[PDB]
Amino acid sequence: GIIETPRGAIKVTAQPTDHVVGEYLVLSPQTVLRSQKLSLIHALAEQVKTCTHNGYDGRVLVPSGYAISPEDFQSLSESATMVYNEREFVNRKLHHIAMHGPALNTDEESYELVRAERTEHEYVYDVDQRRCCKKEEAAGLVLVGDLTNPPYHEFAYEGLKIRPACPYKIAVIGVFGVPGSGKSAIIKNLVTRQDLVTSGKKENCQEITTDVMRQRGLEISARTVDSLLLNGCNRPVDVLYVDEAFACHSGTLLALIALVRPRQKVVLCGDPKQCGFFNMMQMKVNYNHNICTQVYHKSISRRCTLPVTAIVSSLHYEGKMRTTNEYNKPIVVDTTGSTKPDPGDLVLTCFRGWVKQLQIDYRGYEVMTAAASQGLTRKGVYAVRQKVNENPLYASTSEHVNVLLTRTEGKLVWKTLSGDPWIKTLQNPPKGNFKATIKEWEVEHASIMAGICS
RNA sequence: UUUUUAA
Ligand SMILES: Nc1ncnc2c1ncn2[C@@H]1O[C@H](COP(=O)(O)OP(=O)(O)O)[C@@H](O)[C@H]1O
Ligand SMILES: [Al+3]
Ligand SMILES: [Cl-]
Ligand SMILES: [Cl-]
Ligand SMILES: [Cl-]
Ligand SMILES: [F-]
Ligand SMILES: [F-]
Ligand SMILES: [F-]
Ligand SMILES: [F-]
Ligand SMILES: [Mg+2]
Repeated sequence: GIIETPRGAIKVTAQPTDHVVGEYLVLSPQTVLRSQKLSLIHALAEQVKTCTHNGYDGRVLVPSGYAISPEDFQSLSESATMVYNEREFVNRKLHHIAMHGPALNTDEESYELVRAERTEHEYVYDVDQRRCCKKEEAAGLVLVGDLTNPPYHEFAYEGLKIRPACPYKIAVIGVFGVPGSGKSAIIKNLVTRQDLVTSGKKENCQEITTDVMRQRGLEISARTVDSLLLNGCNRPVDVLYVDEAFACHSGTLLALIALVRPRQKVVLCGDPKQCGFFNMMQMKVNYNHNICTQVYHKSISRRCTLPVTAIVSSLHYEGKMRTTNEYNKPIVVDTTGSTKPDPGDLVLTCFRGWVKQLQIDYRGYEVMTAAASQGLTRKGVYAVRQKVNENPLYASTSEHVNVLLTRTEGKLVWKTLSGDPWIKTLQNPPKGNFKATIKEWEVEHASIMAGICS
């Protein structure tokens, strides 16, 4: 395609020969690297090849049709590129299993080559089309397993066909800060039926709609970012609220804003120290830029207990995080195992694979991963760890554990095996004065509400 | 059993 640089922006125009998904031009990494005027995303092209050909050489998607600021161009390119390559990656892996057989002894073995008419899986990997589809779209031999059930990677790919390629100019207020500090409370307190609430997290959506109804008697419908990107916005919007905004790449947020076209402003609420977006290819991310025109910070939690605040303040928030919660009972460590969950406890674990056995172990209880719980408040958390090893989700710096510990406003049980390195920190949280007064919180909050409403 | 997420 053609690439221009009208001062001081970048414009890519696709030509009739070009491979295009919606408004995004599909380019090979080398084509990007040959182009001097695309040098602002050469790090992206290099990162695409380093995680594809070595692990063609992948693809780089670029927004076309509009003069875009360089920073937005970078963000939109990187975000759309990750979606495209993740779909290719998953499908290529499935294609490898179907043609070369599974790699033992991995989870590749849990896939089954089956005839499309003899399976009951709703979605299916079609070996002739080289993509995942509904079972009734496939004819003959198909591969069936967890990545095809459902094929999120295909859903996200199809969403690229409607992804905006030109940022929407509007005020973007960021409210960032520590867990439990009232970022989501702001959305629940200010949302009107003329607004749109989105969330980077699915369970957080239901928490919002329920809390707005219970607290303000107002029926709203919060949607995930993915739901909006994958399904569009078919009504005018005054304020766009994005909760758990740091779970999404900046270019995804730009695409969401241009899809919604809010008439007044955008408010992003989030915490970069909690779970973000992961790339299954673990590509180095270069262009997750700040897109806010104003940024406010919250350092005082209302939810998190003193023992938990002491731990995550020290690990993740440079000791600046405090809490107004007076709960200071010790965290219960169970390696024996001497404990059972009480009614109302949220049962949490870091691994999706362990959720199955825990649901059986604790029928009637809420059970989910730490990552899926992000944004929720619970009276008690019953965390279970089935195995102790060097998995990064349980590392000391893990954002997953950060989220897990900060879900409770009171009791926390950590059920694990002896030798769990986390036991030391849990039974001996860092010392310090991590307590704040309610009015310190109120004056911090007032500064943010003054700026949001200004 | 390495984590988001559509209808
Ligand atoms: N005045 C208040 N404003 C906000 N939250 C409050 C207030 N009083 C008590 N809380 C409690 O603090 C918690 C704040 O959590 P939330 O808004 O979900 O935090 P975040 O979205 O910042 O993680 C809620 O469970 C709420 O019940
Ligand atoms: Al929170
Ligand atoms: Cl950190
Ligand atoms: Cl409190
Ligand atoms: Cl106490
Ligand atoms: F939080
Ligand atoms: F939070
Ligand atoms: F939260
Ligand atoms: F939150
Ligand atoms: Mg929240």
